Amino acid sequence: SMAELKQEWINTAIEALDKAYVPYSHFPVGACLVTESGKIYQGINIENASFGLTNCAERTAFFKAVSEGERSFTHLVVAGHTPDPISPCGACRQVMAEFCAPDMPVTLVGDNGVTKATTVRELLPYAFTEKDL
Amino acid sequence: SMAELKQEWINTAIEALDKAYVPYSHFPVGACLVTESGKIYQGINIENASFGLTNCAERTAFFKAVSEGERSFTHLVVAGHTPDPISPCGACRQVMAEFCAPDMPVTLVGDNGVTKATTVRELLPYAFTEKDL
Amino acid sequence: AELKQEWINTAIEALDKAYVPYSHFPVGACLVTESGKIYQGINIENASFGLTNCAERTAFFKAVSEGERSFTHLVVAGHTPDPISPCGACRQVMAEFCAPDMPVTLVGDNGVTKATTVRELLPYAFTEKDL
Amino acid sequence: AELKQEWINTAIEALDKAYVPYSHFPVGACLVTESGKIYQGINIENASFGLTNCAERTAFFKAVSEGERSFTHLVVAGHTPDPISPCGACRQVMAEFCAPDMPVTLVGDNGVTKATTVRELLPYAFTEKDL
Ligand SMILES: O=c1ccn([C@@H]2O[C@H](CO)[C@@H](O)C2(F)F)c(=O)[nH]1
Ligand SMILES: O=c1ccn([C@@H]2O[C@H](CO)[C@@H](O)C2(F)F)c(=O)[nH]1
Ligand SMILES: O=c1ccn([C@@H]2O[C@H](CO)[C@@H](O)C2(F)F)c(=O)[nH]1
Ligand SMILES: O=c1ccn([C@@H]2O[C@H](CO)[C@@H](O)C2(F)F)c(=O)[nH]1
Ligand SMILES: [Zn+2]
Ligand SMILES: [Zn+2]
Ligand SMILES: [Zn+2]
Ligand SMILES: [Zn+2]
Repeated sequence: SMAELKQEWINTAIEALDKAYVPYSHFPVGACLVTESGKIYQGINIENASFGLTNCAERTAFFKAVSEGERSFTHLVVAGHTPDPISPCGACRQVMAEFCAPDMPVTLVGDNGVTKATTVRELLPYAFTEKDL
Repeated sequence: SMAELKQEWINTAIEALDKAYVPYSHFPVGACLVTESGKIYQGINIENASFGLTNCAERTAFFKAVSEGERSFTHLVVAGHTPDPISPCGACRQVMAEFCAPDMPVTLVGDNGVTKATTVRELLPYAFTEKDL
Repeated sequence: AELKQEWINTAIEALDKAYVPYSHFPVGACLVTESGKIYQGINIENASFGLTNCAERTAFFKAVSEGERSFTHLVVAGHTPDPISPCGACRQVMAEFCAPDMPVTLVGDNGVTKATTVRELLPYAFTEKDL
Repeated sequence: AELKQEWINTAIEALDKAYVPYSHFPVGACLVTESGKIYQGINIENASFGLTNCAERTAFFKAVSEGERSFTHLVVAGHTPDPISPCGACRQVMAEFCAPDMPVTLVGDNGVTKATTVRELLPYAFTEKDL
């Protein structure tokens, strides 16, 4: 079922918290990006001594997937060690809008099983696109 | 009046379109960031041969203002040569959320006088903050 | 410095796989670990140009996400008359994860190449030591 | 290379002005134009670390937004035992707007300094030539 699959994706994103490279913030974030073909891509945040070159977990998952030729995504899970479900930052929301349909579901996870259901469009309303370039 | 001030800010953002450094996209964006003290900061997008080091007009305005000690913002105008009012990208929305109140008004401008009224919260719902760091 | 044709092939083959709808300027990377495992990178652009990710960083983000921490070589290729140059942001990510002396091979069109290292590309590198 | 105390003062004074609630690691910059006009930079962090902007880039974004295109010197200061090092991203922005030979002065605590140039900090610099 869709709910049982979502729990395996949640597990993938939560396990990513243990793989994060965060020696400066000590704030791990995990992601599970799911393709239309069923393949999952796990993302971690990856920091840099120069903070601005840090890459978020959500973007790591997209860059992994897109590098393998993936262009059709059906779900994204993001997890954090947070009392409420973790929130993707605006930069990640913009990468999500580049590759995903507006109505693609996004599940946000925090500690102690808390979750929030949303979509790409709800996280980034009136999204900037390539339309006018 | 608030509406007459908003038109001077709109003019500032539109004039910024002529100052943009966009030799690669040729897509200028202008910004007018207004402080509680009445001071305005004009932003332009500034590209780099390595595209990822490009800085948006909205962020240029914030970096100018914050570098002068500004921490209290009351309005942001963003303008583009676009048929509908220009949309700030997610990265800019995240910088807006760092420094602005959720309900701070944002005016988006396109060509031929088209405008859209919104706020920091509406552009970036459920915003990620420093709360859990 | 050792240079395997597989590594060159990995970086050049990536040129056809890049996500570059805005620049049409593909960049390819092959990042090699101590075990010999290879990670291919492509540049991945965004309608907001400043969210673009370079091929070199894509390769590092892939490898680091799989737990790799020991790198022995990086090949970078472009469709360029001289060997392609990694940008400064990529050089800083390379310095995060690689030894100063780790070899780097830069490739352009028609077989032009240039051999260098992490330290030569980023002298007097900024590190975390004073944070 | 000419070095004015005003420029050093501008970069060091910026250390007290930085927006660094996450690292508490301030960086200051003084960017000088041909006309002698100076632009002060600070690093400006973000709760999402990857949206942080460096002091060097803040100075360039300020100057370029005011129409400046001719730069003659960059001073960068940190509270560091050795002169602070610009990160690779900053070096790439410097290469966008500065001559290869434009002088750069790096400053640390207790008056330690190091003189360099844009080209020495970013050898074999990537440019727009093949786009
Ligand atoms: O959307 C987001 C927002 C933040 N993070 C990570 O939080 C830490 C502190 O910023 C950094 O390592 C990070 F990369 F920004 C994500 O992974 N995704
Ligand atoms: O929010 C935004 C989104 C895009 N832009 C600019 O559009 C051009 C094409 O991406 C680039 O120069 C730019 F910087 F990204 C902004 O200025 N602000
Ligand atoms: O070091 C580098 C420098 C540039 N590129 C790519 O060139 C295009 C134009 O900037 C963008 O798509 C890109 F990502 F920045 C790399 O992949 N690596
Ligand atoms: O070149 C550089 C390298 C780092 N910094 C600043 O150091 C802190 C920790 O990375 C961040 O606040 C910062 F912005 F990246 C600069 O200002 N310039
Ligand atoms: Zn993010
Ligand atoms: Zn933006
Ligand atoms: Zn790069
Ligand atoms: Zn920097």
